[PDB]
Formats: sequence, structure tokens, C-alpha cells
Amino acid sequence: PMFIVNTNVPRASVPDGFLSELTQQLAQATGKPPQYIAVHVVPDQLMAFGGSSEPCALCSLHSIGKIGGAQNRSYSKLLCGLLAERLRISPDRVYINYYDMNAANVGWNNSTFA
Amino acid sequence: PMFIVNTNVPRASVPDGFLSELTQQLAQATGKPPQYIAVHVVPDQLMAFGGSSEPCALCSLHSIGKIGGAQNRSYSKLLCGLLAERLRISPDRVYINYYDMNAANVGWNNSTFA
Amino acid sequence: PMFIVNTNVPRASVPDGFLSELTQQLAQATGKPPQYIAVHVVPDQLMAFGGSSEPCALCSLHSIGKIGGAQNRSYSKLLCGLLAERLRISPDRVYINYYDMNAANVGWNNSTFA
Ligand SMILES: CC(=O)Nc1ccc(O)c(-c2cc(NC(C)=O)ccc2O)c1
Ligand SMILES: [Cl-]
Ligand SMILES: [Cl-]
Ligand SMILES: [Cl-]
Ligand SMILES: [Cl-]
Ligand SMILES: [Cl-]
Ligand SMILES: [Cl-]
Ligand SMILES: [Cl-]
Ligand SMILES: [Cl-]
Ligand SMILES: [Cl-]
Repeated sequence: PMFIVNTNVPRASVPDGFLSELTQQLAQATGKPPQYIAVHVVPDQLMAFGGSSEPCALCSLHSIGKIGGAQNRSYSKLLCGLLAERLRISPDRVYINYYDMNAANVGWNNSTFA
Repeated sequence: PMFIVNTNVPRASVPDGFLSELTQQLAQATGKPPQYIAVHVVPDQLMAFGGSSEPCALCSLHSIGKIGGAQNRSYSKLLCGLLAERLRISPDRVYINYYDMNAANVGWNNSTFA
Repeated sequence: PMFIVNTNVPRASVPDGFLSELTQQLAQATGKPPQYIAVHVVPDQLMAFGGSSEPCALCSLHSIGKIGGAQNRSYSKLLCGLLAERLRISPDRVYINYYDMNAANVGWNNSTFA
């Protein structure tokens, strides 16, 4: 799985180990080994939510399976919780797009997962 | 909805009112409330279009509904126009991927829109 | 078609001409005209893969057609190869999400490909 967070908060706002926290929490949440989890955080972005340049974030979670209505709500609660606590971004200013990828459409190590 | 623009033009070439104009124009075109439109512009990127590096842009518009044949054609004309007018990016060096998101796959405020 | 590479490797480590290179190779691989191929490389990113911060990359290949079971296995072999050789990123630390786009959902030059 891979989780990407794009945000306008400054780099200094991202605590050391934040990437590791995301990795471990997502492993726990998705059930997949942390070793398969990739995380990417992009601060100091030029973005707005509702026209407002106050702190916000646009994210995406891609995963082969383990993506569904109820599961996504749980992921959102977890992820929004982390962003609020660690980056001080209000949950109502956070979007996370979820993607349930077919194993044939995810490349890794010279091949796919199909 | 959410609109992202990745471009190689210098940050100083991006008008300060661009995120606001994109927000207003997208509200106007999609019919979606502006308070829920998120916009993100990422300048100074290392990109190529057709193998060359003159100004170009790769974008994506994610929306729960309001995505389709005719709508996408109108958005493309609207957005290419704005990119040409404000960033001097030729329409022929712009790609816009449209995504009709299921509400269940859009996280926000500790939940989803479904 | 468009190919995007996000990596934590330094900008200085991205070889000169790498984008034009990718354009040519993707042209042959997909069979599409170079004029329609867009490439985007994002170095110096804050990311982790498997909880490790060693060189890694998260990539996307979007195309109208030319996406499938064996085609994606072949693209993976090729792209992981070029990344390994040119950016020195190990293939076990690279993910590539493949997207088969409907022509109606791809905007370009004030219109769509529908
Ligand atoms: C040796 C071994 O058992 N590894 C393992 C363990 C638990 C899993 O859930 C998967 C697993 C991993 C993926 N790979 C990705 C990227 O999700 C997909 C489906 C899976 O069941 C793989
Ligand atoms: Cl970190
Ligand atoms: Cl579910
Ligand atoms: Cl898929
Ligand atoms: Cl408002
Ligand atoms: Cl550069
Ligand atoms: Cl339509
Ligand atoms: Cl969706
Ligand atoms: Cl195939
Ligand atoms: Cl599509």
C-alpha cells in the first residue's frame, strides 16, 4: 500500500518519525506488513480548500484490497486523527482519495502482483 | 472536488490570485459549492511534454459526479484557457485526467462522503 | 500517456536527459507517439518504503489503452530497469500504479480524446 499527503503546512511542522508512525499505523489498520507500506509527505505546498490557504491536506491511499465503504471511514478517522495531532490540520480540511488497485495494475520489482 | 496542477513554470510566474480564480471557475463549471473545492498548484517541476521542456502541465480533477463526456470537454476548454491565460501554458502541452469518484472513496472529516 | 516518478533521490542524481530518455522508451513500449508522452520526475522527496528511507520511488503510468496483464508486467520490468540503472533505485523499492484511461476522461488541447 502507499499513502501520500500533500499539505501547505511547513516542513518544520512535520515531526521526526512521522513517516514511521504512518507506516506502522497503516500496517496495523490494513493488516499488511509494514515492509510493504510506502509513505510520502509533501509539505509547504501551494494549495487552498474552500478558497482558504489556511492549513489543509490532500491525500490518497492506494492498496490492493482492504478498501471499502466501512474500511475507508475507519481509515479516514485514523489518518485525520494523525494529521490533526501531528500536523495540526483540522479534519474538515482534509481530503483522502481511496484506491482499491487490481493486483495486475500495481507494478513492483520488475513485475506485477497478478 | 479536488483540482491539482503540476507545472514546470517558475513559482513567481503563478499569479497570487490563481488558486482563488480556479476555485471560483470550478464552482461555476461543476456546480459544486466553492467551500468544498480544493485546489493545488505545484510549480517549478522537472517535466517534459513531447520530449521538450517548454511550459507544460499535468492536472487532475477529482469529483463525486459532474464528470462525463460533455462536461469533461467543457472543463478542458475552461481549464486550458485559464492555464494559457495565467501561466502562458499552451493548451497543446496540457493533460487533464478526470476522475468520477465514488463518494465512499473520498475521505474527509474523519469519515467519507458515503 | 504520462509517467510520473516521485523519489527521495537528490535532484543532482537525476541524470541529464533522463526525461527525454523516458519519453523515447515509453514511446516504444506503449507504441504511442512521443508527441503525446508526458514525463514528470520529482526528486528530493520525503518518503519511506517499508519503513526505510533508502532510495525508493512511487510512480504512475496513465494511458488510453495499452494497459493490461502482460503489458503491465512488461512496463514494470522496463521502468524498474531504467530507474535502477539511471537513478540507482532498487526495484524492490519501487511501486508503479497503472491506469487505463477512457478517452472521455483525458483532457488535452481544449478538448478530450473522446
Ligand atoms: C511472505 C508473506 O506472506 N508476505 C505477505 C504477508 C501478508 C500479506 O497480506 C501479503 C500481501 C501483500 C500484498 N502486496 C501489496 C503491495 O499489498 C498484497 C496482498 C497480500 O496478501 C504478503
Ligand atoms: Cl519522518
Ligand atoms: Cl468495507
Ligand atoms: Cl485498478
Ligand atoms: Cl466560504
Ligand atoms: Cl530542475
Ligand atoms: Cl456529461
Ligand atoms: Cl472511486
Ligand atoms: Cl495485456
Ligand atoms: Cl477513466
